[PDB]
Amino acid sequence: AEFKAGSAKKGATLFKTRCLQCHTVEKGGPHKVGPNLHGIFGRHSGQAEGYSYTDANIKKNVLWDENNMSEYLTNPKKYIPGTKMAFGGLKKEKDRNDLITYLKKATE
Ligand code: HEC
Repeated sequence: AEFKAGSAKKGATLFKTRCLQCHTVEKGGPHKVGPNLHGIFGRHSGQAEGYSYTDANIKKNVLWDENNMSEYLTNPKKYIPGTKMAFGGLKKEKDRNDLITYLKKATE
């Protein structure tokens, strides 16, 4: 199914274990391997200030919402062929819902 609100509490733990190694969520957080995700929802892909993306990520030009984020996070490389995000995906729909619920709030 499409996105449905889950548990931000569980999503934060998922973020810590699966994402935090490469990403920050806070405005002005440290620079990492992946782009700062502050403000990601409602922004097009490839637009974080001062980050060097693949051409693939820029050219996809997806306007990130909670539904296409769930599709992307299922399998990043299938959604954006050639992306340099070294992440196979979140297989479980419940995990995607929980993570995205946390991410939507934490990146405000
Ligand atoms: C490093 C080992 C990473 C892990 C673990 C995760 N991400 Fe990532 N992400 C990473 C890179 C290097 C990039 C840039 C990709 C490119 O081709 O240029 C990304 C990109 C994203 C994006 C897109 C951001 C945009 O502005 O378009 C998102 C939304 C994203 N990453 C989210 C994300 C989440 C939620 C993770 C855990 C589940 C995660 N990433 C892991 C590097 C790495």
